Amino acid sequence: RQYGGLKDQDRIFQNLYDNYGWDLASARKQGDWYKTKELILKGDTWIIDEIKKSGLRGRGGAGFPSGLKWSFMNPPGWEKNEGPRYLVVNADEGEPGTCKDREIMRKDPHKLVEGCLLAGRAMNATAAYIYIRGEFYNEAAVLQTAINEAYAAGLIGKDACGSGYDFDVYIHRGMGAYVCGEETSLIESLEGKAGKPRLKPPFPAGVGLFGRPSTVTNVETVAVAPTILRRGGDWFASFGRERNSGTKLFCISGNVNEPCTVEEEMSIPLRELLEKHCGGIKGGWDNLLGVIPGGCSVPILPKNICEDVLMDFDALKDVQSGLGTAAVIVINKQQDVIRAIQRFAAFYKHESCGQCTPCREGTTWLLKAMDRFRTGQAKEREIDMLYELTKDIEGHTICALGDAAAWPIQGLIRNFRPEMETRMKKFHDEVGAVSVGGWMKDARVEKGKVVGAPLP
Amino acid sequence: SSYPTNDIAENPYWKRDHRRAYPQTAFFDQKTVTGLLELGSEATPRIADGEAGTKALANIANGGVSFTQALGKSSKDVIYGEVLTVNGLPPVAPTLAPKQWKIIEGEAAIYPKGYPCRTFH
Amino acid sequence: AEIELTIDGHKVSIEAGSALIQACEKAGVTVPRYCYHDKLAIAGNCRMCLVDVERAPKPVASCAYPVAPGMVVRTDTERVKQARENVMEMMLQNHPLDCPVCDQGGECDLQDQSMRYGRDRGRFTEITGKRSTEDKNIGPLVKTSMNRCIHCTRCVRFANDIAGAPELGSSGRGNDMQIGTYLEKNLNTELSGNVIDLCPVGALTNKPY
Amino acid sequence: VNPADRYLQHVSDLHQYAKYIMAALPKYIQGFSVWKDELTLHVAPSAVIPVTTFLRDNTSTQYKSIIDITAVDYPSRENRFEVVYNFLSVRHNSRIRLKTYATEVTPVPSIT
Amino acid sequence: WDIVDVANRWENDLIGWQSSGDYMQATQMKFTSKESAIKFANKQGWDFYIQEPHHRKFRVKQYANNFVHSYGKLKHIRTK
Amino acid sequence: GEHALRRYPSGEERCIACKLCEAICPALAITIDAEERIDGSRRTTKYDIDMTKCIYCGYCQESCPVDAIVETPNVEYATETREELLYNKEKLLANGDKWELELQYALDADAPYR
Amino acid sequence: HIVSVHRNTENNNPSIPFEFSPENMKRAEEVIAKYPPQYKKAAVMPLLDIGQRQLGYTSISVMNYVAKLLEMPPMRVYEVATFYTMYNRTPMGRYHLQICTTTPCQLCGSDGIMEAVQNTLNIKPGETTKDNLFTLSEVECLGACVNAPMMAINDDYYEDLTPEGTVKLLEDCKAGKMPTPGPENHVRRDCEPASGQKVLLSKEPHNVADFLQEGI
Amino acid sequence: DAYDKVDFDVPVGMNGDCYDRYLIRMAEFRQSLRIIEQCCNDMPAGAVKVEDFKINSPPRNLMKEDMEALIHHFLLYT
Ligand SMILES: Cc1cc2nc3c(=O)[nH]c(=O)nc-3n(C[C@H](O)[C@H](O)[C@H](O)COP(=O)(O)O)c2cc1C
Ligand code: SF4
Ligand code: SF4
Ligand code: SF4
Ligand code: SF4
Ligand code: SF4
Ligand code: FES
Ligand code: FES
Repeated sequence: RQYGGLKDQDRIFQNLYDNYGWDLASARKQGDWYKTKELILKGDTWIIDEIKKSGLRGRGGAGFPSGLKWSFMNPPGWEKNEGPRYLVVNADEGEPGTCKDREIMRKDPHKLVEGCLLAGRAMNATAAYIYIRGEFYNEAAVLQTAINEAYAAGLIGKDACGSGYDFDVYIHRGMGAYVCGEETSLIESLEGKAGKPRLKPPFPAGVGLFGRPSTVTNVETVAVAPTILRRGGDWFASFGRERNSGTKLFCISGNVNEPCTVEEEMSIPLRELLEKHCGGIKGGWDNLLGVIPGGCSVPILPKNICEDVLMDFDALKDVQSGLGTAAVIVINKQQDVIRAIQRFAAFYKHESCGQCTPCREGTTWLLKAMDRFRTGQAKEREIDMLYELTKDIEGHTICALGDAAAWPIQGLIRNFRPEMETRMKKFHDEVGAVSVGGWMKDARVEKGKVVGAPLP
Repeated sequence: SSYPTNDIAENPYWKRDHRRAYPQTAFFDQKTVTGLLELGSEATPRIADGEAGTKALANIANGGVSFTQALGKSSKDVIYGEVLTVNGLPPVAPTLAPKQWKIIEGEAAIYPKGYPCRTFH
Repeated sequence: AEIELTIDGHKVSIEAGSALIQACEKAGVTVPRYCYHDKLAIAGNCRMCLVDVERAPKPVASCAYPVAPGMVVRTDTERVKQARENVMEMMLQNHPLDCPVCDQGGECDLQDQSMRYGRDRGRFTEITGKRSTEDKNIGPLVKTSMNRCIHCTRCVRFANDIAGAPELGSSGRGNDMQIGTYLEKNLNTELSGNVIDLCPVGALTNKPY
Repeated sequence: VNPADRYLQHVSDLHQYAKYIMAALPKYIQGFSVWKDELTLHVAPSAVIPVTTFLRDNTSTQYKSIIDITAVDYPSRENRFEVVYNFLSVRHNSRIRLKTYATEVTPVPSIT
Repeated sequence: WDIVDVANRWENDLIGWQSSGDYMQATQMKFTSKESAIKFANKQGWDFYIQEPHHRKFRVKQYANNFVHSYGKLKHIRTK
Repeated sequence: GEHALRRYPSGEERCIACKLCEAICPALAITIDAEERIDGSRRTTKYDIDMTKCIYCGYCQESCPVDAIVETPNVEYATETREELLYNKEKLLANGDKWELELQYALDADAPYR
Repeated sequence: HIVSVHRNTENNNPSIPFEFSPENMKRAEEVIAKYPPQYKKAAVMPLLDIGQRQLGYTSISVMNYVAKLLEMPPMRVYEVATFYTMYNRTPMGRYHLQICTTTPCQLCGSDGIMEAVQNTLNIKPGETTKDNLFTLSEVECLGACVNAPMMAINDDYYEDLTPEGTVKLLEDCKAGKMPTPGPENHVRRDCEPASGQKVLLSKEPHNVADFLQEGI
Repeated sequence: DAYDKVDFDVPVGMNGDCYDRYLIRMAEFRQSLRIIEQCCNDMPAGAVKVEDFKINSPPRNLMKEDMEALIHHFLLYT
């Protein structure tokens, strides 16, 4: 039951390094659109009940099961709606660490289009919008060429695959905002407004995009959908543990010897993940200061914990952390953690949409405190303070960006308190002592700006 | 300032406000004392069959029994336990902190003997 | 046609599908808020009306959480009092020290709810300090001093919906969001002196008075 | 610490004392209220003189000294004024209040 | 009390003080109920006018009202 | 003692018409009218104290956030008419002019304790 | 940072005119047809981009004209293109340096890349060059985190960088000749490990057609 | 008001005259001077007003820096 190192026959994607070309005939040789006509002719209930048997959790970072997510979409009187239902593919990633979905779309744009049709058939969707990042220009160009190849083959369009089912994939490109990664902010950005998230109890499966029902799925969990309908749920359910099933693309980045992107099993050890497929760590296992599984929005695992931890949802929720997008950002021992998490807090200050008051007023305060703690201009208590001002943002916001901006600060305070105390004692004996807020006894407000203090 | 109040991060104010934690006037009618004599108390409830106990409460709440009838129906143990003291004596008018006096007589007094003023401590 | 639930032990019946803050207003329960108004659309911006709801993991916004049957609502939870102190402290750390010069002295919604629900002291004491927002000349009838804005969208929601003047809006992200015309365009409508009773802080105020 | 916490045992003793006082004169005591070591007996105006004598004469009470007596108007009530009496037993070191009512023209009898 | 035409207020020659001849202008009472106020006012022998209060009409609000599907002309752009 | 409206360094009137001295005064001695002046700055048009109904509680000095009105320790200003004992804005600006060297000495020793 | 409030001095006016090129107009009518005929306004995001391809930047003439085109008030265009980072409303040069500085670039030396750029030029990360050729812009995560230090020039990303190769990249762009279309100085393909290929070492793919469910 | 912590005695006359009302005044001077000495010796440090700024005002150092305390200062006086 040694989890990890699956065979080459057991990988879902085969283009992940570009040995085989992204061509449509190359996708036929890969095995795409081989039985889609028969799959569309199958009922939606069979597709939903097959994806419930797989244990397909959500690959966007939330983790929510995709069979249950796709089944909430049909209450038994959906036919009385008598209109268009839309599917939305979240191909926007900007999560620091991950490259996996750019690797979906550049390498294999065709299993995306296939999974769009299959997941639209599962929920009786009339059309589908793929939301590409506006930075990703060449990715959007390659996807548009591949969707045009799918129109020319007749596998998509007014009569998809000779089955009497209409389906249109359009492309929307989002000009550089990361809060539009959230599903409801994504819906509003497709609606043509500014991309702000909305509140929860109008659920989007009930009433969503254009005032019509719509769900928002990650581009990877849609690109996995045709092969998992072909290979079966019993084959996918064998990998991983009992609730965390299957495989996942891992983007291993940061300061490893060889940064890479693999696709390997869930519930695998982190040491066998970093050692066997990415060179090692630059300096060995002695040279591990910390690791961030997932994107920016995950607390750090310290050195003694990350030896025997598995890469599923359970073994990271048990260590009060998240799997997220399974980006693995390791942090070098010769690098500083405080500079890193200062940069994470500056990221969340730049990327917040600014609608609700605790998130918007909070990440500016988190940046003003982390610059000060990186310089060292504080008292020993103000990091217990910073813990409390993490806790007050953490759960009072519209979307989970306030929840996301809380967590790395909390992981820093839980795992690297003496690393902060050392910098603060360093500032206390290089120059004079400091009051609350960074004020020194020489510091006075002259005309215009403040002098006497070095202004972090 | 003192330490658990000037503290920058551990207290919230709602734990340490006491203006908003003021207690209320315990206003007691004559009929709620009949309730306390016949239903009982929360320390010693003399009520069984709670679904019928609400109906047993309700006629007193509407004015079924009277207060003199409540005193007459009440047992001698109830009268000597909760109305009177346990020995059967009336309760003394209560004081918060009792003061026991001690007259200072000798050379530690403020006036010596022969002056009509005494020190009482 | 109606739904019966429980707030603060009080049992209340209200028409179906209403907001939870209308159930709290019907039962007499006082819930503080900054971006809710009877004649305006619902927004969940200000995060002030959080409330303890059984069968909910987080405190939900009482202005946009719809009424369901069998509902048990508590407003005096220690978690709700902590939530109101938190959100109130968050509102006050970029709001400038203008109370002797503000026009809403005894009238400020932010100010009377900061005694009743907010924190005693303030921990905002950075050297870098508060942000500063450029003043925005709108028109001759409305004096506009936007340092003391809390971004409640209430003026924008109103001039969109009822006045029919779509010139107001919100342009930016983060702290660099502003509430004004983007071009420095003058605002007309036939009732433009009604946005200055509507703003809960004194950012939009009366010019001859 | 809550300064109301130091009262609580004496406030319970004051409750038991007042329940006895109501059980002793049921004809004349309409209610009582205990705030925080402050006892108030709630009595009709034709019942002023029989209660006060009791507060003077019973050995358990002995409220000898009159302290201050006054009125408060609530114009929303039909009987506009309420008349409060404060007593102090210097034996038992205890205070007590006695509240009655009176309209603008109808009297309350004097304890002089 | 309703004001007197001549007796309310007038500017002082000296400084600009608001001087009054009406003496009930500052008095104002609070009552619990409407009936108690009427009973007291005709008990003291006064001529009163009574003004009925005005509450707001209950209208059901949904947040999901904000984005319902428009089959014809949109005739509005929400912004939030 | 008597009252004084101070001025900033480089001469500006300090009274931003916040009406806090009027709202707290237990004997209603303060009367103020305030108008926005030509600069757009908030200043008092009329400031006034009746010294015949002032009671010298010092709440007007405790209340001002700018610290615009103070109490000078002068008690030697007894007059012969009432009209002279009514102090407008001009008499109090001339006092806060005259006593400013002294009010420096007072608020150098008081201002930590305030 | 985001700065919103618009100055009305010169070259940004409601008075200065703007129209689509006819190829841009045909593309505009093609893009509006992707959305339902009610909700025309949902095409506000690409069409401004279309205008951003024609002019150097997004002026107020393009935002006013797209508002006139779409049956919208112009404030609804001002909100949408102020909320987005990518609608650059100031004029820039030709090349727009987007150096990523988020932690996975910071841990592998994006400090050295940004220093090696702004030593070669003399400009700040918001400043443009007086030749109107280059414009620095420090930017957050550009999606290539595995290619660990990187940047973006116009739509092409340049990755796996060294501070010695970055100045040669800049000297290539200072001469007009484009450096490479490729993502690096030819050290890998896209995301394969720099030593070589650990997995997918085959010449033809395994077909999915032999491993089927039998459920059809 | 911390008279329990401070030790003193009380003079109480015996005849109800004006002379024993005189002699007990003359000794409450003595007992008051005893209070003053025992409170000069045992004076502690700490805050002199109550802890919170919802019933009395913040210091002028704090209310010119603190937004919360400026709100409380401006409300406790209007
Ligand atoms: C601020 C924020 C940013 C997000 N960014 C992404 C993203 O870039 N890619 C993604 O797949 N999910 C992202 N999510 C999660 C989305 O909500 C996700 O589409 C949904 O929750 C789950 O989709 P799934 O069922 O495919 O996992 C983000 C969520 C938040 C709150
Ligand atoms: S959490 Fe922040 S970025 Fe997200 S909706 Fe709320 S205010 Fe906007
Ligand atoms: S609106 Fe704000 S600045 Fe003005 S008085 Fe109220 S709290 Fe003070
Ligand atoms: S301008 Fe006023 S009403 Fe509008 S959001 Fe700002 S503070 Fe609120
Ligand atoms: S003197 Fe002070 S309190 Fe009086 S109006 Fe001027 S600033 Fe306000
Ligand atoms: S000293 Fe007192 S009475 Fe006199 S003006 Fe000041 S607050 Fe008023
Ligand atoms: S009023 Fe409900 S959150 Fe703003
Ligand atoms: S982290 Fe720098 S590009 Fe993704």
